[PDB]
Amino acid sequence: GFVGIRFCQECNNMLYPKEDKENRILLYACRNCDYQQEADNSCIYVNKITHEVDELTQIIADVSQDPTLPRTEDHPCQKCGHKEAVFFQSHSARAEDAMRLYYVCTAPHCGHRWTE
Amino acid sequence: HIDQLKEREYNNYSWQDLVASGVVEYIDTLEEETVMLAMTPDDLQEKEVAYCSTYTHCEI
Ligand SMILES: [Zn+2]
Ligand SMILES: [Zn+2]
Repeated sequence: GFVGIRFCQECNNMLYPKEDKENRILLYACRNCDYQQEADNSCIYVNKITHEVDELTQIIADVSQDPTLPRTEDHPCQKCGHKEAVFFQSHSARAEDAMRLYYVCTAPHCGHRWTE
Repeated sequence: HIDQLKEREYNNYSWQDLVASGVVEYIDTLEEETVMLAMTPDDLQEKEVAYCSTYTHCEI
């Protein structure tokens, strides 16, 4: 789980958290305005030391139409089942230690991505 | 194109004709990073182990 910013309703600014001492609940107040709203996530901050980020979430379907990207026929797609497919490393800095590929289907209207 | 160019000097045929015809193209150092360049036209395209088979350009 993570936590996202929730803007105010009137002034549209950052809402800081607040622990209601009276009703013993979690609130989000506004620095300028006096808006209040009852919380639901019961979380404020989370830190990922390992930074276990799913590279698949960053990959896009447009990578398929790349003329300087390798293609293989031995790793067909799952949904559509097309043969042609591309493969490449994380291509992201701060790679811990892994050259694990991220296969992406090479066909319109699919944009599927998987890993083996 | 080769025949029309070999008879240059005599008539009026020059490099501008090749550029306009759509055979050559000026790629700068910043764009050269997003094109599958090829060394020779014949050797690197015939039919072998599938390397890329998606060459976009080719050096002279
Ligand atoms: Zn506010
Ligand atoms: Zn597919």
